[PDB]
Amino acid sequence: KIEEGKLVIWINGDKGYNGLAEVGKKFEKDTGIKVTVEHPDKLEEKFPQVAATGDGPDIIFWAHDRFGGYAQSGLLAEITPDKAFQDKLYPFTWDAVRYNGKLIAYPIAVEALSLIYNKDLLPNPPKTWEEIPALDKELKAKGKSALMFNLQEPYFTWPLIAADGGYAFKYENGKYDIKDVGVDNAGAKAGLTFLVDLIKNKHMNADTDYSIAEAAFNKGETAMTINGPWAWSNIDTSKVNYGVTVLPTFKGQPSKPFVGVLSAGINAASPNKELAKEFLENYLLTDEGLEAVNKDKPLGAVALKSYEEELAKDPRIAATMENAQKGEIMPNIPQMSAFWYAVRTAVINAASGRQTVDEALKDAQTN
Amino acid sequence: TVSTPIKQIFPDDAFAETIKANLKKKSVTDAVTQNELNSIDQIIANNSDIKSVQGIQYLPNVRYLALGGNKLHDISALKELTNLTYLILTGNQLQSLPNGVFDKLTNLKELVLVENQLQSLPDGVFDKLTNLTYLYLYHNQLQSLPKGVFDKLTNLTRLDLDNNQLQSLPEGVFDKLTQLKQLSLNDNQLKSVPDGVFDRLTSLTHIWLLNNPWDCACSDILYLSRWISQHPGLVFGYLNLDPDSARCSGTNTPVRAVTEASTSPSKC
Amino acid sequence: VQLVESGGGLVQPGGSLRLSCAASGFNFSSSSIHWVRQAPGKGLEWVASISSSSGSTSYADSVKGRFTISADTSKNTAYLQMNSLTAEDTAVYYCARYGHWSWGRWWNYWVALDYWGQGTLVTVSSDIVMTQSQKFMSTSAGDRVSITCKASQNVRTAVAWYQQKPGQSPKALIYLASNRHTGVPDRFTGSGSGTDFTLTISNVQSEDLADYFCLQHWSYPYTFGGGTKLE
Amino acid sequence: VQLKESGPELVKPGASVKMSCKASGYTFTSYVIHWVKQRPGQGLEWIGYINPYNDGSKYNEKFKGKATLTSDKSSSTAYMDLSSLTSEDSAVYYCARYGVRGDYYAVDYWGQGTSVTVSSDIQMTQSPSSLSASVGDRVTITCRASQSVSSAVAWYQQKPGKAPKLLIYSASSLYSGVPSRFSGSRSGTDFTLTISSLQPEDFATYYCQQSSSSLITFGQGTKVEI
Repeated sequence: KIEEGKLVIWINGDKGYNGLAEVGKKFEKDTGIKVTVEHPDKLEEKFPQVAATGDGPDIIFWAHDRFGGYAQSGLLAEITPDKAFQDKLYPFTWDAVRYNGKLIAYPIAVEALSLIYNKDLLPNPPKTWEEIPALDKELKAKGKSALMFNLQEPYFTWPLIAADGGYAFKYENGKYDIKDVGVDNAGAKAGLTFLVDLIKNKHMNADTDYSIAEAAFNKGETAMTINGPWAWSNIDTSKVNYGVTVLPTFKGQPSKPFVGVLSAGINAASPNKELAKEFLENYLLTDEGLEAVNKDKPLGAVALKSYEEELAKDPRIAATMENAQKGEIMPNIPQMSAFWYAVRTAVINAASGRQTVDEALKDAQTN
Repeated sequence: TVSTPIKQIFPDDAFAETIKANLKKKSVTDAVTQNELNSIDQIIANNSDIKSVQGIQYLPNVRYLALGGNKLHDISALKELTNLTYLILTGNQLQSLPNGVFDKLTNLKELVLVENQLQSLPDGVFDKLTNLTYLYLYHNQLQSLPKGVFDKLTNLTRLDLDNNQLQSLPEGVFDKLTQLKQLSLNDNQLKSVPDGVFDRLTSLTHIWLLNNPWDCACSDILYLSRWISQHPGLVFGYLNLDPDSARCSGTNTPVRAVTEASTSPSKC
Repeated sequence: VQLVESGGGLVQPGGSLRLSCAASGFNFSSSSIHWVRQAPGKGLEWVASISSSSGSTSYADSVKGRFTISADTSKNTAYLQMNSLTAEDTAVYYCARYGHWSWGRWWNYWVALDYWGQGTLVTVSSDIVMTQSQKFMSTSAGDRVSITCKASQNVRTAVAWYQQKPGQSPKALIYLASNRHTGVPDRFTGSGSGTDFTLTISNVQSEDLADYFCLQHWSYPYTFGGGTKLE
Repeated sequence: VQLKESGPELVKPGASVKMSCKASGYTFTSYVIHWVKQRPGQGLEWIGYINPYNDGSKYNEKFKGKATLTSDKSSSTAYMDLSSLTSEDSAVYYCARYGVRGDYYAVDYWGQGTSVTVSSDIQMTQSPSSLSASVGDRVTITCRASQSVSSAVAWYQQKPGKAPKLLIYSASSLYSGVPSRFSGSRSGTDFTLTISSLQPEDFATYYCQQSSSSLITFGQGTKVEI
């Protein structure tokens, strides 16, 4: 299990784990508590399974949407920051970590999907999605592609799904309405249909994932990709002269991604709870703290009032937030777990030719 | 011969309508010579919602003007109505009297200013109304009074100051009446009347003092007490003679029951 | 695209009033609706907000408990019920859509009230002025000072002066233009009648350093002066 | 003789306060008890008067929806209930008499005073309050938030007698339809509205608004004159 006197932290493999361990050893050199940062695969699914047997990490990092399902089964400890440390973060971000009147996690930064485009190849990016099958043929006279991005994860295909009026659950009368699911409306049916057409007209490939989408933009094989601020560091290195701008509109409506806040939650079963709140409150959510993380892999719009101002100048954060402002923030209801599973199966089945669009979404609504 | 339609003399439609009612007329744009204006001896426009009496300057014979429950602001047109005998201005929201509006109306016998939001009287308003018999000032918001405000109304026999906010009467304010038979002071804010204010009202038969916050702990009340004791057949209330209606304040005991040793001048 | 308000007008202090804002031209069920009022004189003040879907409500502290915002998604109208109104509520009330982030939480972080209603006027109605031509004085013991206080209208000899030194309730120095309230030295004298009044103090002494103001009690409302603090 | 006011209060906004004034030394029921407000910093303000005999009451029309005046002739006390509280009601309150003696009208004695404090923000400061730059000129309006906000600011234009239209959202982005010459920019906590050229329809008032945390707050306004 986990010993006391040690913090075991889990954070997803695309974030800046190396810089978080840097902060961990800062914690070591003056409290004596060893900190181990690990980035296990499918982190978000292993945690409910190992925590209910007793153990796993102390601290888990993820978007805020899965922390609802966690707190509902009581895997998370209720956090008690005083109203003066709450003021060090935007009074915005504390809503995304509040499940059932209680606070269950610390907000670290706000993530949002943006359009990343090769400035050396596509100086004026497309304002709409409509013009990409036409932009593609113009870049098939070079051998280039037009656009590539993770189709394995519905997180990335949803800004086009929810574009023309698609949605997860209807937020009506204080609650998210669990039985009102908008994965069949005219908009989602027309959003995924346009995604399908791009594949069978061979402007993308249904088999593309994260590891060939970024692995094609960093070598200049593709003009555009859709990714979050964590990919900037790898792109910064490759010295591909790129820009970060607002997503293309789809049939007038702007692309509406789902927004998550990177949040740190504390295992309810940890013997090291106060140690874990010292690390987060005193060391991580600080200037010298987040700067360590942000330099490994950028976090987006950080929730710390303080360090946000210093990154303001960044035209890349603006595109992140300007694109978050279109489309709403992720519900955290326990059903998000089964929501994403229902959507990646309807996207995959329709990207692949197994069911058409109408057939793929009608399945997903049967909960 | 100036054939002048009514609605030019009197800009107020409702007011011109009382004229059309006063002369036995058929329409309201009819012509009216000065001759028929001078047939108007009385204008009862009681309860008829009139804003300005502008134009009543040219009715030389109004001996009886009663304008009640109206919206009057400006009665300055009334100071040239010398032949005014009875003036009754009730229910109107006029906050003040012009200095010298009544100066000219030397034939006034009865003046009823009632239910306006009067807070003060001018220093000498009544000074020329020497033939005044009945003066009714009740339901105004008066708090103090001018000195000798009544010193000229030597023929007065009925004075009604009831239901105001009179906090104190000026010294000898009543010294020059000598003919008053009825004086009302009920429903006011008097703590105490001046030493000997009623000493010269040698024609007085009815007086009302009830519903005042008389201050029977101060030694100034002594005068009122020894007066009620002397003249009990003079003090009235609602039913009949009640000389116990002049109650103390906070004890509700009769004023005429206050003894010298039961107060102290150190208080007031 | 438009937002039509209604229900403004004349209301007695303490009374109530219901403003309506009829919406059409946008998805109204996925927008927030905000009320922003503007005094005849001052800037825009945000009053209350609502998300047409979550029913979520928020208010500015200056109306909390007196105002109740609501909305009817089927009739596309939002209403602002305004009870127990004060005179300082008199203002033009505007109604404005947010749209965007609303229909989750964050429904009231970060607005851009793109579209506005034409506004509607609310008037809550059912005065003498004393000017103290000098807020600060300067003097030293065996002193000379005179403090002036001039009315905007004719208060007829009915004005009083008050000595207020810090941490204390005002002393009452002079009543009715010229009378030394009992216990006040011969050193203080009050002067004047009509529009124009003075308080003169002679040998000024260390215990005379305090803030003096005037009060007219002729007409209503009773009104004070600005205060004059002595050096 | 003396008037004794209840002890100090501290209430949250929107809640209730009723304070007391216990008369002693004269005949309470025969003399009126005025009430006066005094905010730290500015002059006195008269509230009402309620005479403990009827007891009727005039209020100053600024207060008539708040202040309620009552009295109990039995216990020689006058009361004042102020609801619902906002933070502008943070003040010292007084009661004082109105004593008369035929020709002596005063307020006489004031109570020691009841202190009231009310609380549990973002202040947008524009520069300048009013400018005056000509057609064609480059106007720059700066607006500085007190507390740290993100790129959350918006800029509105308000021609006299019409509802504000929106120009800039999120601190730098031009709203739909808005002309080219308008622009927004952010340097930490001050936000700059700049119009590159200036056309004759720009001569109106300009508000900035912060929403990082709802309570929503606007600027005092910048007026652009011809």
